[PDB]
Amino acid sequence: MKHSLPDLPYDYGALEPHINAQIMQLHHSKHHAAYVNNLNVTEEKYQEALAKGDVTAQIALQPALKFNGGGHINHSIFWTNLSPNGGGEPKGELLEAIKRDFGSFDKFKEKLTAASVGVQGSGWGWLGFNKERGHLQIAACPNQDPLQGTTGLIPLLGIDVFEHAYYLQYKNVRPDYLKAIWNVINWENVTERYMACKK
Amino acid sequence: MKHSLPDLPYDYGALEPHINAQIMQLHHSKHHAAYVNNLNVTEEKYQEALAKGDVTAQIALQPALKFNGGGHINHSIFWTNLSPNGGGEPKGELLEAIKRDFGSFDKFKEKLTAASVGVQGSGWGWLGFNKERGHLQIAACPNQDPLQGTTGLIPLLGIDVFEHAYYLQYKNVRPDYLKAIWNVINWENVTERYMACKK
Amino acid sequence: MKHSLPDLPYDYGALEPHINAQIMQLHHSKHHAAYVNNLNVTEEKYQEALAKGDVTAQIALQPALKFNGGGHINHSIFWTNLSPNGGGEPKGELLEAIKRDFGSFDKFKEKLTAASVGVQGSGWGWLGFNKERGHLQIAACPNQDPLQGTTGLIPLLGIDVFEHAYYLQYKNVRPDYLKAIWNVINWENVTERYMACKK
Amino acid sequence: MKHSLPDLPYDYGALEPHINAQIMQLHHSKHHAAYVNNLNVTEEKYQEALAKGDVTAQIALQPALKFNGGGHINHSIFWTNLSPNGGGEPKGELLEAIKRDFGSFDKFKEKLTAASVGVQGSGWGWLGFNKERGHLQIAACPNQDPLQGTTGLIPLLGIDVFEHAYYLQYKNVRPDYLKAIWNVINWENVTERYMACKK
Ligand SMILES: [K+]
Ligand SMILES: [K+]
Ligand SMILES: [Mn+2]
Ligand SMILES: [Mn+2]
Ligand SMILES: [Mn+2]
Ligand SMILES: [Mn+2]
Repeated sequence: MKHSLPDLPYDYGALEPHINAQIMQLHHSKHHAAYVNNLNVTEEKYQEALAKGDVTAQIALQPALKFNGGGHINHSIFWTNLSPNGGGEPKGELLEAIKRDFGSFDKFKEKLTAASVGVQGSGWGWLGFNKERGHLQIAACPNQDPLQGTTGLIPLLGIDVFEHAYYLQYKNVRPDYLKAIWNVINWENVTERYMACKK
Repeated sequence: MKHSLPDLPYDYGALEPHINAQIMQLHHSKHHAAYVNNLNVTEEKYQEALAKGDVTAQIALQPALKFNGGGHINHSIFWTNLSPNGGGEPKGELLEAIKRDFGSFDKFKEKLTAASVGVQGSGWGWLGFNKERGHLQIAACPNQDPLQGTTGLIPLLGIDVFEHAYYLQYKNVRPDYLKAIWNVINWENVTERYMACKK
Repeated sequence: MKHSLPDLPYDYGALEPHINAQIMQLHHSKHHAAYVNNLNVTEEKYQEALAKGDVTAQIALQPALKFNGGGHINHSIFWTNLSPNGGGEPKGELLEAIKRDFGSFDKFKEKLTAASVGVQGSGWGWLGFNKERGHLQIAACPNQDPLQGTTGLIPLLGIDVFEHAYYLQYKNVRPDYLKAIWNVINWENVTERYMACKK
Repeated sequence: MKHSLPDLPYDYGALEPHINAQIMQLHHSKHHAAYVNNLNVTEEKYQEALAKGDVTAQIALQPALKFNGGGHINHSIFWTNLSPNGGGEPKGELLEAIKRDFGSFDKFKEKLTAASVGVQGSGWGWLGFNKERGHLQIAACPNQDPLQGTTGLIPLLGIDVFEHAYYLQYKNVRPDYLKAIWNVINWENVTERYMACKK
């Protein structure tokens, strides 16, 4: 069973002017394509090392597995977290959870923006669900370290703050990118992920 | 005593076509300027925390100090490591050390390229001098972690592989950037740093 | 400011049989004494580095500062978290918060035990207060990384799971140490720290 | 492949008085046994995750795999690095390499001691062989991070500085443990590992 690059759910220019078409095409067709391919190569090497009991080889593969596997995990969620139909505020139970856990939607936006801008180097800001506590939680992750695999939190909304996610359009001004991306957040998808967490 | 942003030793377009003028101007006047300012802010906070014996505050400042202080250290070296008069091969004792420690100049280039391309996320590749062993050594550093402060090796030549160092021109293809940068390496400066290591 | 080794709030054997006297004496008079001594030396080197603008030296000193400074922070709290008059359950608002945030006192004990037993290598388990969220939160920290300095959470109760905290008595069986330590938790002190977090 | 706890090449008391029998028995029959048991369980979970394409599970298993897998790697080498017939100095080409790369045997001992005493928290000191450079190299590793899997260096001689390696006998005084262990270094084994590195 081989991982595959999911198609983007919209056209490359569908998020303009907030994220331009050149970024979207590079981010999906170059960056994510590389994560998927490198992940499949690493998984095959890991299976061979596992069959031989070569623990040294398994451990040597860990950085590539986490970076490319995390890349596949994170970007697969990210594309569904964005939409030309996005923006605005969520509704229903997700909005009530946001108000309850963060005070208000705007306070939530400030907290997730702060986590995202606060990443030094490459990384991600996340809104997650803490299954044990039964409430929302914000965390930042370094590089491609994925949220569920490294924290146990269920990913609801992720913000990529690798420079390749914004640099062509916003250059060094990452806060301008964070300002723009709220306009294309697919709250329908974040709600779907949130409702799946509760039963 | 306040750290200051050093002027670039050449014009913004002096490294074209290998690194374009837009990158050089952003890299120096935006990125490095921010490292210097954030470093001075962090040092002042650290002095206040030290005077109060607030160890919690000192430790909370460590990520900003290492990232921005390392940024200042690394980029101050980087600008002198590049030159419109660069390229080619070093001469004299540095060239002999390279041949002795790495086999050949081309083998050295392969090793430093591999360390630089191998950085997952943001970071730097370095040629350093090991004072204890009295020979050259290649290392990679994550994010802005500076070479001497984190490994003890004396920096001779650094390659910035943060995406902001290349993305506008080379997009995702970091190996194309590594290929181009050999044309502007200031071997006169790397030789100066190397000869200072020996006495 | 010259940090000092705090006097223990009880004699070394006051926590027997749950933590034996030899451990308490070594832990305070050798391990914590070393954190304090190393912290003072490192702080003096940082004052010198700041006066010279030596950023390389500041960064090279960071691991010693975090390990010994964190050691001083963590153990100063730890001694006050324990008492010969301790054990049992908290009362009042802290007990209500524990039931609310973790389900029950017994479930809280399972969660903090699991976090503490789960540390691979040296580290700490913590019950903290999240000031932003206004509720309790459990976290683990590697090595001596202090809770507030690295996470912002306010420490309420810490469990040292460095091997020196238990090995002489419990050897490799860290779970037996975790079970025993509940008998000497100073819930009066933890309640004080919790009430200080609220207006 | 089901990993197994290797038999010790000697009885638990064979390294006395330098490492006492209680430590050796605990270290092998409890600590290393646990690495093996935890490694086999984790490998089975990784086989299941690979079959399902569960990348989140693969990444969540990485800390346990590196800690217990590294533990298995490191301790399997460690037992062979020690002997009741050990101590003294190596001879032949290994001794020549030590004098060449470190100045003298005594200077090498100082460097490996300093690296081992310098580990903050749990970890290992190593003498390794750098295959690319064709010479000896000293490195420290955090926790159970194995030398070859994380650095590419081939392990020749390892010094465990987890507290369980020395605490029962030497308490906090890790330098006394480092001085004593030179009396039981199996230089015959280290020489074998060194000669295997060369054509
Ligand atoms: K009691
Ligand atoms: K002997
Ligand atoms: Mn990305
Ligand atoms: Mn840069
Ligand atoms: Mn301790
Ligand atoms: Mn061990």
